[PDB]
Amino acid sequence: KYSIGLAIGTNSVGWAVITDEYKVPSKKFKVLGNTDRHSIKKNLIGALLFDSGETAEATRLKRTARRRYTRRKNRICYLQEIFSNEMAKVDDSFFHRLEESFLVEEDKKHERHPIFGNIVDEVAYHEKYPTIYHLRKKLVDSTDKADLRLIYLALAHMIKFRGHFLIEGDLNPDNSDVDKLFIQLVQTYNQLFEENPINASGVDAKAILSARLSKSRRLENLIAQLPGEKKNGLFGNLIALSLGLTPNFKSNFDLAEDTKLQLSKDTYDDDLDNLLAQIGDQYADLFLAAKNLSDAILLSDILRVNTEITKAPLSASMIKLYDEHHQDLTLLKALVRQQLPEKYKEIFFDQSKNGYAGYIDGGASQEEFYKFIKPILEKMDGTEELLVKLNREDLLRKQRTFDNGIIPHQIHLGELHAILRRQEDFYPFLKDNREKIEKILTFRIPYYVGPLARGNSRFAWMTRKSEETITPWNFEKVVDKGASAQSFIERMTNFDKNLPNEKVLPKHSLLYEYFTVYNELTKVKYVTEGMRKPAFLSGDQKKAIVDLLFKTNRKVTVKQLKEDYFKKIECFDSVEISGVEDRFNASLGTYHDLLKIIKDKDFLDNEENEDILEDIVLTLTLFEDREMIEERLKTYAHLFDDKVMKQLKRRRYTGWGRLSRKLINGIRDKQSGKTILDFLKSDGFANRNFIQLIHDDSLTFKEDIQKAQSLHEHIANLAGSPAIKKGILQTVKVVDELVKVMGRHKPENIVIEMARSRERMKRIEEGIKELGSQILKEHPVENTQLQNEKLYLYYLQNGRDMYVDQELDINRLSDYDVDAIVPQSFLKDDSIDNKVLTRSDKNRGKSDNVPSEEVVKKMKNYWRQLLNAKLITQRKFDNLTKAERGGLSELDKAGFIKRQLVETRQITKHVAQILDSRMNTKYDENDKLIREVKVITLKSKLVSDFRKDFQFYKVREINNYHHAHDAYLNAVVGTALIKKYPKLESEFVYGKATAKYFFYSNIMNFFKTEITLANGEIRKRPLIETNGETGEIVWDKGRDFATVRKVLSMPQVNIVKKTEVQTGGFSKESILPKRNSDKLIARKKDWDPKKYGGFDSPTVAYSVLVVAKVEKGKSKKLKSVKELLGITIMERSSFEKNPIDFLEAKGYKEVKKDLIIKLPKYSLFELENGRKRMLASAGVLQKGNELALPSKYVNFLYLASHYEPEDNEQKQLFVEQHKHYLDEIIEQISEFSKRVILADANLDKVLSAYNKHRDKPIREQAENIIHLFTLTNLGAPAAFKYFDTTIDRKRYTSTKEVLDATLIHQSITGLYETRIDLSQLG
RNA sequence: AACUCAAUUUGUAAAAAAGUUUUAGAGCUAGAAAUAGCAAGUUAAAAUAAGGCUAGUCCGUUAUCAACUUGAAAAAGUGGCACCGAGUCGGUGCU
DNA sequence: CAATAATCTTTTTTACAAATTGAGT
DNA sequence: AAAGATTATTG
Repeated sequence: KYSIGLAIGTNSVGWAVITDEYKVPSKKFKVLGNTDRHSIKKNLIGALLFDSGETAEATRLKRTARRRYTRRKNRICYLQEIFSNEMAKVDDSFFHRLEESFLVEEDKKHERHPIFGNIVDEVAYHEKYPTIYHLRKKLVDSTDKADLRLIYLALAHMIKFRGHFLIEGDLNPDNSDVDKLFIQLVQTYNQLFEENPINASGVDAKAILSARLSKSRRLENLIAQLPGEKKNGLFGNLIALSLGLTPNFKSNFDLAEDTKLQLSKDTYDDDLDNLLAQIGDQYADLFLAAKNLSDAILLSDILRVNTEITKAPLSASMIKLYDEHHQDLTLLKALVRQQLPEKYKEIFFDQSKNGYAGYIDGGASQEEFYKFIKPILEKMDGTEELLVKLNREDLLRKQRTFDNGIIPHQIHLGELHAILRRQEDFYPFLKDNREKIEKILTFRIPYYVGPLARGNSRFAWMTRKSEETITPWNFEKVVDKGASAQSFIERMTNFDKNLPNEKVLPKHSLLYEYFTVYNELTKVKYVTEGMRKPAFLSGDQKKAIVDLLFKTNRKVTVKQLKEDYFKKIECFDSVEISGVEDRFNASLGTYHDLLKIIKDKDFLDNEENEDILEDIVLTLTLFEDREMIEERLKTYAHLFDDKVMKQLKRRRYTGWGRLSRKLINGIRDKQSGKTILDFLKSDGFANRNFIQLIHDDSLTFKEDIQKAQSLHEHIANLAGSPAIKKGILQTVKVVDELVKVMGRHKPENIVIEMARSRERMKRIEEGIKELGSQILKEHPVENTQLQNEKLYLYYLQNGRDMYVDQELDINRLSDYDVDAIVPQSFLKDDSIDNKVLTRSDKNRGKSDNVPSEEVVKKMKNYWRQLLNAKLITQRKFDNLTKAERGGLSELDKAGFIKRQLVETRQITKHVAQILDSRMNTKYDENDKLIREVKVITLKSKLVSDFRKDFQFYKVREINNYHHAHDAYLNAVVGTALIKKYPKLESEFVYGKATAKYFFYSNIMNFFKTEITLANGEIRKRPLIETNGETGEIVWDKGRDFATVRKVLSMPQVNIVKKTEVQTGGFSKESILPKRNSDKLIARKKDWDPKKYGGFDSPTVAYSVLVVAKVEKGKSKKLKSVKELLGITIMERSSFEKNPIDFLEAKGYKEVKKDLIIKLPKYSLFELENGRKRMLASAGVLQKGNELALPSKYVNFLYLASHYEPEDNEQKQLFVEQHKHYLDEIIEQISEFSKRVILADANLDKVLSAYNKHRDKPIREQAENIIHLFTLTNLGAPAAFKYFDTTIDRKRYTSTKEVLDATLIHQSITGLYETRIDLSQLG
């Protein structure tokens, strides 16, 4: 009889077998292979280590981007096919030259100048048009005919890099003068309000509305110049619209619901129509003048510089940039010549430095260029004008930059359209394809249709209603964007868990809301004078109340139910009502929504149209796109008014319920033949409801529901990080093997335990603008300094105290406290959602509770402001303010300390279910579950407190045994807990308030000998703990603390690192320039890396043992070899397909095919003196040994480093009394290193660095001695520091030695082993 | 088990802007030559996992993997127990 | 051969679905 | 976002 302990983690799984005396058994295990060893002894304890499981994210981003690349390529193909025939008459090789532009002249089949084909013309082109934008501008303004070649380039440039689709609608090319168009908004507005004009005299519109400021502040700055206007008044909200904000016009015109408008959304034109249909079209001209301002404000926000008008402002601006670059460089060159000759070569030549040379030809970012040039600019005169251009980031600008991410596609569309309109008179095929070409640029596959696949994509869902090849032009006529738009969502939505083949209804299904109202009503009871008993509402009464009350009001009150049904219908002068207090919770909200819209109660109440209304709601919840909703609702265009349809297309429902239609109003009761909703409408006098009906043995629902319905598959479908899903799956396989080790005798118990800058800035950055604090202007910042908690708080708090209405000085953060909102004595939560930065932690109030009612009544206003800006969370806000809602009650405080010991977590309970269902599988007579194995769950607090309480301290850095020790202690503490308190199986096994406080507080006291409670008392419970009901002995504090002490010291713990084939990217992604080296990899088959460059450093999927011959010398005489060869990820399938041919294509002859050994990463070899090594690749090794340090040096290292009860004399006694343990440890390390590590040069450094610091304090030495275990740790060599002496790593940069050693094939527990001696091969 | 709100984690789709790499933007004067002085520099094309077959405006980096036997695969099957002891596991006895 | 040092693809937006946890009901 | 394998250059 035995029990298994398990410690489940991201990178590890620890396990242990124990018996009823808490002892770890041992066994001798068969050993297989070709050695003489046929048996070996091992302890049934151990751990399993493995690299983290990765999420699918990076994999997805890479695939998403591949599609993007493929589609940009086709955009050009489309455009090249159009020019094809007509381009052939001008240049039968032009497109061929563009393709071949990458190849070197040695490999070019056509002339080497791509555009024209000679050199005199080509050199002349770049002089007239130094940039592609010079050509774009010219092809916009000029009226002369143009070379067909030059038309293509500009057009393809706009199509290749087409800009974003974040703004909807057209842009007007004329709307460009912000000053002019602003006066026209004012003039338009004053035409409407002649009584209260706006005087825009002397208001610099272009200055304020086109400044490089936030659009919020630009609004504020504008309004500031208009005495009279409110920021949220009509003109303010119109300027808000113009500036790209999203204002709300409800107060403006006194209207019902919020009517927000944003010019950039797909809905503005519909949402403006709905507002004009509410205030009158006398405002039509007013909202147009704002739209025209939005266009001109957008431009100024796009261009770094302003240009005298052109139909090509984007290009014209970059010409102004290149032009500005040329004159400022011409200036700076001659400027450095005449003031700093000792630098000109470092600045304009040395690509290794961050001057202008590294700026252009080197790899210097614009920021690095400015960070280098800025001091040099200050040192010289005639400069001040250029440092302005520097700090505005307009100094020597390139045109293709990171900033261009904001150019919307419309801008590129305008130029493309203009060019087409100039040259279509000369070139007829341009005229006929003007819309075709325009569609290549604007067309965008909708996110809801997805990959345009044809049945060979696990990612695609789209349906085709034709079958021809989809193009940007036939898209709407070949793709059923609508059916696929519905698939898009139905793939991901859930099914009814009661009927797992049925889709769940929308959250706003009328059937659902009916179902809810009745399920609430059927349990309402009434009595009054003359009734023996309370009474349910009969069928006739409920139906009456739903028609009478719920189908006229959205919320039905208890007042109405008494007065409008009971009094007016039932004559009941008075009545008492139970089953609903205050008001009903359910509502027919969707019914009232549609009634307020289509305005036909007969059409709503007639059950004939039930399916129509439900399809309307489905459409409104199944879709988000404007166009998609309209196309699906026009099915009801012959049924509803046009004004009705228009307001229908705007309503939107979000949400999906958990029940299906067939469930609520579909399945019957055979017997009675009525549905669940039928039952809810009338159920005799019983008046059952939903929960009682699905569980009612009297009624056939229960039978039919459980009449519905792999392992790794079952684990992949859990919710949780893929890292934990990896550990979980190995956890199960470990159990599955331990049972085989124990003779297929299932255990008694299984104890499981599961381990628990850029983002910070924008949180701050967003928060400060909602409050408009100048606080950053006052106190500048940096993204990397924000991982100092105190500093990060100072900004989240806006530099003000959380508990007193004073502010905080930034310079005295070390004196300010960081206080737990809920005290750590209840729940540990050292995160920002539970901490504040205050001048004194005493100003919260009593330390034993949440912030004082006083403090809330003083600070709630500020806290609310802090939440409005999203600088605290709602979680944080509720905790800050709980005082005014009762504070932490004495029973609440009991829940927090209970939660410290009972695993709440769902994922962990899913783990318990899988094991419990894998073990317990036999059933009994009455069809109940026979529980042979009890699965216990615990939180890490139990064992980690157990360690500290009983001198079993864990030091992680020493080795990996601690994962295995944690699993052992978990089996111990877990089975013992169920031993002493079997009544606690409810909270720990799968299947007056101060009582619960002191109980879970003194949960583990029965381990201790003498208990000291803080109320002044000694209470020594006896030497043997034993159950009250049960007679079974539980815990002999004499034997069993030594039984534990002995296990934790066993020097043999099965440490296994999971062997894994490496997958993922072929190599480092960096594209390196041409060198002469066999290590470069071609980017394309015909692209010689010696000529074109390529990739580098490929990831080895697995190494393989090659025992063959290779031609040696010029005589081609074969020389036997036993090498290890690395099979690249990219190389893998070619090798796997025909290994022998693969190996011969590398120069291997007479390959012994039978001896080819696949050696994945971390494959284990043991050599002399028990020295073990692991494969890191075909020519790198890892350390394979664990250092079995004796426990007494561990606890000493733990205590001598943790120099921070009165029982600490009993702990600090031990360090100074045992200061000799240092020199013992250093050689415990040394004796080990000289045996297995073999890092002679670095071992000296350790000895010479320990000896030098022996004078230092006992604590400084203990800590730094813990660093040294890095030299001895299993795995890959790493650097480490002693004091401040850095010791670089000794790496094992050859694999030759392992080929004559012993390969150790390891079971998941390590207990089963196959040992192969590799010197027996060859 | 319900509801509301909010955060978190996971999974999918559609987009944009960079970065890199080869080529094209005739470098000129001197000097036999290396070397020197000058002039320029901002742009473009193309590739962006090699590639694959199923040929799509699709797919190609997640999950899963000791050994041996059997399987297309998923996966199944394969290894005696007690005591004493403990530097990575030894030793002793039993069928 | 061993020591030593250098390198490592990045940023941004829209749309949706699911658990899951934590605080209010 | 480091880890740690690959690459190259130097003792």
